[PDB]
Amino acid sequence: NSYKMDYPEMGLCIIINNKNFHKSTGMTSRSGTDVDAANLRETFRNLKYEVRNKNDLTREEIVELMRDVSKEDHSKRSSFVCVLLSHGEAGIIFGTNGPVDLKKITNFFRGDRCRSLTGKPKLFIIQACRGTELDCGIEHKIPVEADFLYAYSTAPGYYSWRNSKDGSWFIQSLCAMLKQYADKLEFMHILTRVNRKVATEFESFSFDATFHAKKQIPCIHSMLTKELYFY
Amino acid sequence: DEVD
Repeated sequence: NSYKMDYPEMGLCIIINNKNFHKSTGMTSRSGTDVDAANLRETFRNLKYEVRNKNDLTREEIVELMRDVSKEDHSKRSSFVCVLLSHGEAGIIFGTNGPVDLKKITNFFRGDRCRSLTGKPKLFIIQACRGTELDCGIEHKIPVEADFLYAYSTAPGYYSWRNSKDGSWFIQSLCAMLKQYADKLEFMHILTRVNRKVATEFESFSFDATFHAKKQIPCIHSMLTKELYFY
Repeated sequence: DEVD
């Protein structure tokens, strides 16, 4: 009923931190993302993950990195974690020079394509927009798609919020909840605490009325088959 | 506050 987290290694935590984009793309610099990246590095380090930070990767570099990691031998590793910090659209995350399909990234780790991760939890944490909606708020033995979890910062169709000084609402909340609860709660319960923190404690402040007083709810997509405990 |  619980994933075996007893392997000699917890696993890799790959962090892709895209801050600066090619001028031709017209995408803005993502101020505050370094705060996210360092926060995640320390957070996952504490959970005994082998963290690898990568900054400002082209769409080609993203695909290549994911391919290479998926080809590594994860036999002695309990799990796998990938954190993507960038611009995005529905189903898409941006390299510094253009988009990459999230499906193409996650496909490398399918149960049939990454044999040494089969039966192990594969976690993708995505801080990126998923469209342009704003929330105004109110008052074979095993399936190849099994054992993935996707923790999206925001609802499908919606912008995701990042504070230039404090980092993104989602990553801020995720790291805080992991620090506080990773020694006591199952991962889905931790992520539910993250949902509540983002939903209740954050609200945008803008001089632009269109973007002022807006809200955010993250979205957990779980195809996990067992409970995941970090201890 | 900025959007991604």
